Amino acid sequence: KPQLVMFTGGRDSTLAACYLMLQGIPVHLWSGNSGCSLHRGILSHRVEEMKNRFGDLVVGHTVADISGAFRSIAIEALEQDILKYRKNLVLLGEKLAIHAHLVDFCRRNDINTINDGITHYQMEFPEQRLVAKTFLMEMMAQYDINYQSPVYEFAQSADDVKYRLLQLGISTKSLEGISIFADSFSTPSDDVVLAYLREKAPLAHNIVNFLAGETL
Amino acid sequence: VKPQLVMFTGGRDSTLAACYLMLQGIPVHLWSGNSGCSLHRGILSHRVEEMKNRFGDLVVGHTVADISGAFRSIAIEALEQDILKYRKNLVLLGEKLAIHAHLVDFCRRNDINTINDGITHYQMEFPEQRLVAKTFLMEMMAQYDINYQSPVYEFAQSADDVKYRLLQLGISTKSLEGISIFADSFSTPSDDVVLAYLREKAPLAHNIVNFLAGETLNP
Amino acid sequence: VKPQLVMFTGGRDSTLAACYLMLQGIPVHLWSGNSGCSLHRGILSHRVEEMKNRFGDLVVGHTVADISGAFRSIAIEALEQDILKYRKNLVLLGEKLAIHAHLVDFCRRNDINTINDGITHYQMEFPEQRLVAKTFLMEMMAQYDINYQSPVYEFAQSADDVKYRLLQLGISTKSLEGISIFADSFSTPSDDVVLAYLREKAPLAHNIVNFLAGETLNP
Amino acid sequence: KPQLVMFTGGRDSTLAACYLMLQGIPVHLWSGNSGCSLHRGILSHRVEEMKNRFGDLVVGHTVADISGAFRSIAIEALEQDILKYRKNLVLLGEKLAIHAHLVDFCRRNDINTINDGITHYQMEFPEQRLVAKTFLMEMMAQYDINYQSPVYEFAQSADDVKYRLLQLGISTKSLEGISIFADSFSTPSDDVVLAYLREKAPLAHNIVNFLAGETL
Amino acid sequence: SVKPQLVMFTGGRDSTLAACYLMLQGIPVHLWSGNSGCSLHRGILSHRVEEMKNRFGDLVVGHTVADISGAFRSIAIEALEQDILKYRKNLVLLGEKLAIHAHLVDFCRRNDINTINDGITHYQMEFPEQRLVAKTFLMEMMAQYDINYQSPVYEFAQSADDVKYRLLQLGISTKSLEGISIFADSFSTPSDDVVLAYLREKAPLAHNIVNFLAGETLNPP
Amino acid sequence: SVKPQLVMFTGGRDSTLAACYLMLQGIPVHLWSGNSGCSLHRGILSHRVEEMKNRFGDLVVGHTVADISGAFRSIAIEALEQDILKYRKNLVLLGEKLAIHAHLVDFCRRNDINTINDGITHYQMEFPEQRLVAKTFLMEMMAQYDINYQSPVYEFAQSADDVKYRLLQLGISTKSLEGISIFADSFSTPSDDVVLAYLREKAPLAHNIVNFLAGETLNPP
Amino acid sequence: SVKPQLVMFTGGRDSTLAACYLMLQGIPVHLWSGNSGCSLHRGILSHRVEEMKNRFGDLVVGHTVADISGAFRSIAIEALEQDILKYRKNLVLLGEKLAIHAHLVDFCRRNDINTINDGITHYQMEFPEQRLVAKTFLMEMMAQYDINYQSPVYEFAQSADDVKYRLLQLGISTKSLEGISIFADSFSTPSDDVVLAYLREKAPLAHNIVNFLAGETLNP
Ligand SMILES: Nc1ncnc2c1ncn2[C@@H]1O[C@H](COP(=O)(O)OP(=O)(O)OP(=O)(O)O)[C@@H](O)[C@H]1O
Ligand SMILES: Nc1ncnc2c1ncn2[C@@H]1O[C@H](COP(=O)(O)OP(=O)(O)OP(=O)(O)O)[C@@H](O)[C@H]1O
Ligand SMILES: Nc1ncnc2c1ncn2[C@@H]1O[C@H](COP(=O)(O)OP(=O)(O)OP(=O)(O)O)[C@@H](O)[C@H]1O
Ligand SMILES: Nc1ncnc2c1ncn2[C@@H]1O[C@H](COP(=O)(O)OP(=O)(O)OP(=O)(O)O)[C@@H](O)[C@H]1O
Ligand SMILES: Nc1ncnc2c1ncn2[C@@H]1O[C@H](COP(=O)(O)OP(=O)(O)OP(=O)(O)O)[C@@H](O)[C@H]1O
Ligand SMILES: Nc1ncnc2c1ncn2[C@@H]1O[C@H](COP(=O)(O)OP(=O)(O)OP(=O)(O)O)[C@@H](O)[C@H]1O
Ligand SMILES: Nc1ncnc2c1ncn2[C@@H]1O[C@H](COP(=O)(O)OP(=O)(O)OP(=O)(O)O)[C@@H](O)[C@H]1O
Repeated sequence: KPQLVMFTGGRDSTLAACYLMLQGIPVHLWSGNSGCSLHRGILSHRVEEMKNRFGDLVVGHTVADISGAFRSIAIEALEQDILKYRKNLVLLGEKLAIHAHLVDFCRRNDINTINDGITHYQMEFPEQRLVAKTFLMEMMAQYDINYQSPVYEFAQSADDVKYRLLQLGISTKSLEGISIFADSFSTPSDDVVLAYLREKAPLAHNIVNFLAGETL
Repeated sequence: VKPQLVMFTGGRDSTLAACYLMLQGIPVHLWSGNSGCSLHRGILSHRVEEMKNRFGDLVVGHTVADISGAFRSIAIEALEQDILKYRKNLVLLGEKLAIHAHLVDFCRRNDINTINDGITHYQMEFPEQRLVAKTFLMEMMAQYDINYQSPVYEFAQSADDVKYRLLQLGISTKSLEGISIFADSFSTPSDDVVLAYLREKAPLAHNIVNFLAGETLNP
Repeated sequence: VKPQLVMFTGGRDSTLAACYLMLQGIPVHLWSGNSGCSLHRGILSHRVEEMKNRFGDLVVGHTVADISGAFRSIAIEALEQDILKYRKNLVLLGEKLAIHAHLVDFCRRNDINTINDGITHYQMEFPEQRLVAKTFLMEMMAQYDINYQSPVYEFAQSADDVKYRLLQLGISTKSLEGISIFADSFSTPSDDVVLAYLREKAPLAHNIVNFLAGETLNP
Repeated sequence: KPQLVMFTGGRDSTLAACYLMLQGIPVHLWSGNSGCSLHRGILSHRVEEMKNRFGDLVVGHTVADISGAFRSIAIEALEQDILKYRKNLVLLGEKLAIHAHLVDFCRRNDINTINDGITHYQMEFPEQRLVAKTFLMEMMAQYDINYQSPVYEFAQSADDVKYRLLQLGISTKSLEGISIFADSFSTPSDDVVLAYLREKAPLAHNIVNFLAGETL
Repeated sequence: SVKPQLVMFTGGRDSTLAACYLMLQGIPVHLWSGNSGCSLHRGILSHRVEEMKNRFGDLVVGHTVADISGAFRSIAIEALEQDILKYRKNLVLLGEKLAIHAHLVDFCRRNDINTINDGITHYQMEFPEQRLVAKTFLMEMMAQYDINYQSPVYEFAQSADDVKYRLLQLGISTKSLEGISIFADSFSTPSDDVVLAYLREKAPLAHNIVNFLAGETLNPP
Repeated sequence: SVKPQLVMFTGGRDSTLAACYLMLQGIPVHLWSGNSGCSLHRGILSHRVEEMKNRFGDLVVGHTVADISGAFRSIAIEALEQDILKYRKNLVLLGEKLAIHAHLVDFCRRNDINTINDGITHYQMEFPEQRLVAKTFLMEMMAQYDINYQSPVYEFAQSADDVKYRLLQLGISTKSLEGISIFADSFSTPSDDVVLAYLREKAPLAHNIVNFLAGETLNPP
Repeated sequence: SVKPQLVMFTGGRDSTLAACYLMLQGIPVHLWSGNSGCSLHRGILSHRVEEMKNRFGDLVVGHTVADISGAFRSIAIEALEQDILKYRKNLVLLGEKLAIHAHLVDFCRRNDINTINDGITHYQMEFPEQRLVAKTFLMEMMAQYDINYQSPVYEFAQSADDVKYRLLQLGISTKSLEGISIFADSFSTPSDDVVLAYLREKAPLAHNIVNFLAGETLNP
């Protein structure tokens, strides 16, 4: 019954968690700390709001250190990555790293649905494009994991997410940390997003294998 | 005996409705909707204590529900348009619709199928207390198999009637409620206008019911 | 160095205004007006703690003032009439007038004669942030020998400008404020209409100043 | 500097206290318990509201047992009083009793101004009429005491008092006990109000003398 | 072990002796005290209650202090002008007894009690509440709800000294340790005819209150 | 008793020895640690600090841990795409040092300190931050604000073993007990010319931040 | 579930990763640390241990710190002048490993453990104890007592950066959080032949100590 939600504290992943819980689906909130987030403290205010409105349906909050996988995939070869694609795709790497950790986490805790707060209105960002959602859906499916985005189609604008949150008696603010990498990049082409993901998939599967104790 | 809900503000009329039900041995879940624009509501919980004191276990509980979101959606978000159109400030009618939306969800999630309020004959000047609105919101709740009753409507010919019955229960005669900032911010609308507004906003309210039940995200 | 007041919501613009003053060694009394219709304001005090952490004694204090009464008097009591007349929902302009009334009384009672806000060029779409209203309320406060300054008005060409300066102070970039339920409940009024409204309500506001000073009870 | 306010917790005496404190005049709040008030507990909520908004300007709250003077003046000879005036004027008696106690209290605590919340809009009630205010002003003046009603002229309706209270961030409700004698009477003529006061003045001056240790 | 009965208990010598005499017989008592809203200096009651738990233990099954100010006002105070102009007498303290009896009907029904006892005394028949015309009226009233209203010290107490010395033999104080009504000494002696006409004029309001307290109606008499 | 100086202190062996050598001379030190927002596993720092209070007592006058994430981002991260495309090298950790120096100008001015010291070492000149072209540039920068920037172990530390064994003679651990930048091992060796062009391109932004922190302007560079 | 194995654990990156990789496979580990009496600044070990209990839970079945100063002195120090004059090389740190292995035989027998693991790495070597000739000698020694001696990260560690970054992926610190020996950096590279003659000269002492620890003899 319980499913995982990739939960940052921001409005989009909050609404995704909340909508699932409204349906009677318990959620394990999963927060990945990639090592470069500033002022993350406000997250726990958001978590309290949700335990207050949904009770037992919030089954868990995990904060996971994913700095090592993030660094391996996105930072270690930054000079090469940027010279090649002429774009700073660290935050796309970060999502790959998340997904790698979630494979291990799901296997080790008997979870086979994962959910995030990707939104149609934020397609400007690499990690939130159909080409990357499709790539990662396929990736997770290879390990029998269902990857859903329960607010993707509904969220045509930020105002859409804001007002439903408000109807749940939850705050409209994004109560998350910010990446230091925020606003450190221009928009990449779809083709480049997908070539990057495919360039880093080997590293990511490798890390999955490592975390499972299978290899290297 | 199966608990019923009382829409409870702390004022004398909803207090007496709760109390009369409990005198009959019917347990009550007191339900208070906070629409986000109430001033000085602290005194509510004094009233609740008086009632646990007088009736014990028959007060199964008190829920204070944040309905600011639905209230804003229905009554405030389009306030300019709403007022320019109907030439009357119907926010407090909207707020009742918002309450009703939340009560559908609340009743379904806590297995409650009778709701009661403190509507009174002596206060029919206000839209939420007029037959046309009461009948509308009564049909609305019937559509979800919820019975909406007004146990002190007929009896309360004046405020003094409610006051002195409360006094016979050893409870205070004062209205111990917060006040809407929107109180007395409006002139009297026609019945026809009350009903056109309710009908204009019903879609939004049913939609919110569906959202709260987790059946949709869309409008 | 003589303390000044900052009209402080918790949002990035008023935060940066406070912070810039304190960087200069000017102590600030943070002043927050609660008009009674704000949702989810708890996060304000997180922002205040960040600021005491970063600047210490230069934060002489934080006042959270209930201005629901003046707000209702000026903006809500006659909402039907106000909207039908000007064909625009100017409650949030009223709320600023209410703030200004209270600040006159507060400044006089705490020996403060400079007030500062976080008005920003990038947000002039909203009435309270337009030259015509700022100039009006600036004259208003001058009539009581109070200097009303906007220390980040010129600098803030975009939100990103304010965000990154805050970040350089080790403070969060988020707007950690409650939201008015009246936010985004209105279309854009003409300057002429903004000014006619302010002028229509000035009597009420000066009257309230006089009441708060204990000089009259009458209107 | 400090003056006394006859304070019940209701809107009228609250506003009177508050208006005086806005002027920088400290107030000693004085509450007379005449022995027949129901559900008086809510008074202390009102007192807290005022200490919160005005601080040191609230110099005192005295709750005084005036049941004995009340009984002596208003109740002891109720059968005669009612047969004579064909009106139940207990609550007028009660005010006389208050004033008697206040003479003693003022003398013993160096206070020479007293204030109440009498209002123009409530002239239907005996104790709140010019004929009784004038009678009691004269009575208090005989002991060098100034009796003022700072909200009398301003309060043309209840809405007038309500909205100024609200501008002070105080509640609009009357947070007082009710006399059991509430609504137990019809309206008396001015002539009857004044004849009653004059019939009971001897008893009241006598009680003043008793409280001062001068007599009987 | 016998079925508990209720005693209308003020703390005074008369209701104290009535309670005590019942407990001497092995009848447990639920002490019931009506606060009608106008009582001064009632704190001394609990000293008397302690004396009684000390002397009789578990036979004292309960002390209930009931706020009956609302029914009192309704019956006795609300229409005081009219009541006094009509009967030329101040019968509030008679009203107060009617109010008590109304509450006792509800209380008895809700706590499975069918005998009530008071400390009415022959020597105090000058007071309206303790006259046979009133006692008889209230016995009838309570009987209509299958309640037995007894006055176990009425016949015995020819003078105050009679009650005092029996109390003293139980190691209990002879004093009346009760609050005083503010209405004490506020009334002259009424005729029997007037006592009964008043009770009859107020019976509708009393039955009505009984019905309200039982949750049977909200409409007024 | 001598005027306290500041040491840029990470917990590693080099900045530890620089602090220690100053304190051996009777110079008190204010340890200053910049948290640039991207450091992993920094908890072990405070073990090193305790070793140093243990060994030198009151000469350790302070430890300040400063959040410099904002200036770091502004200088090094905000324009990372452009920066890397231009210099064909990842110079974030050089930016980070500029950011530190900007904050130290403000900190020195606000705490009456006019000597700053670091643990730059000859053996680590492969890193941009520890090259003479950068050291010289920053000495000039700090001198413009009457601040003396010294590197008291630069000349001595020909190898890591040199620093290790001196530490050991003070009864202090030889290990680097610092957090690691996530940017560790994320960069190849840049030319001196490129190091200096970067510092010169970012100097405007650094002086601008100094001015902001001093409360002199809010306008951007 | 799976049968616990022992890891020779110093707190350094290589033995930490060896422990961790075993636990990733679901194999519980008993961490075993030998204190030979001449280690400086070893306090930081217990920080590393806490990181691992945090990351793997019950899979960390114990940490044993054994005082092996007695056996160390017996084998490596007592006859230091003779040993050095003879082999013209300071092989104390080789002796130290022999002493470790002696204690591990006794420990394994007394706690029902039959696999021991270390953090030897292909990239490092250079050091006598990590040389094939000594590794093979000690594998033979422990085989004589039915003990399996494995090196689970020998191949898999490609460089030091490779061990660092795997540790980082587990949310563990990259640092070597171990003490240093005072005998560090105090030796001239010895020949293979000399390493093996020393081991063979000291094996009698080591087997003797095993027997003593088992309570089988007092004599030499
Ligand atoms: N650090 C993280 N840990 C867990 N899940 C994350 C993390 N970062 C992003 N996600 C998931 O991926 C989605 C992509 O969000 P992104 O980082 O683009 O910011 P966003 O769209 O503003 O999301 P949100 O409002 O939920 O923070 C999030 O909605 C969340 O479900
Ligand atoms: N915010 C609310 N929460 C819960 N119930 C409410 C609320 N507002 C109104 N109601 C219900 O609707 C009834 C009618 O309310 P209305 O404001 O029209 O009259 P009222 O005299 O103020 O009621 P009351 O005496 O109960 O305060 C109330 O008695 C109550 O049962
Ligand atoms: N309720 C209030 N209390 C105190 N000051 C206020 C309040 N509302 C507005 N102000 C002042 O007026 C300024 C302009 O407010 P406005 O709502 O127009 O913009 P804003 O972007 O929301 O401001 P902020 O970023 O400070 O929240 C604020 O920055 C603040 O200085
Ligand atoms: N028990 C009392 N103790 C002290 N002052 C009293 C008392 N009762 C009345 N007063 C004073 O006399 C005035 C007459 O008030 P009254 O009893 O007629 O009720 P009211 O007009 O509703 O007043 P309020 O709202 O202040 O209770 C009060 O405003 C107060 O100043
Ligand atoms: N408030 C009350 N609560 C309970 N019982 C009461 C109350 N008032 C009167 N009674 C009962 O009715 C009787 C009436 O007594 P009454 O008031 O005439 O004075 P009393 O005879 O002096 O009282 P007491 O019994 O205390 O000596 C009491 O003896 C008691 O049994
Ligand atoms: N975050 C920081 N806070 C304070 N000082 C710092 C910081 N980063 C570097 N420094 C200073 O600048 C020098 C640069 O050192 P670098 O980053 O090249 O690594 P390192 O030489 O291994 O560091 P360490 O001195 O810790 O051994 C440090 O020795 C220290 O004096
Ligand atoms: N005293 C000891 N106690 C326990 N195990 C030890 C001890 N000395 C060595 N080992 C084990 O045998 C290996 C021998 O390698 P050595 O300690 O000489 O260098 P290293 O590989 O750098 O050490 P580390 O694994 O601690 O980083 C260690 O890695 C560890 O697995």
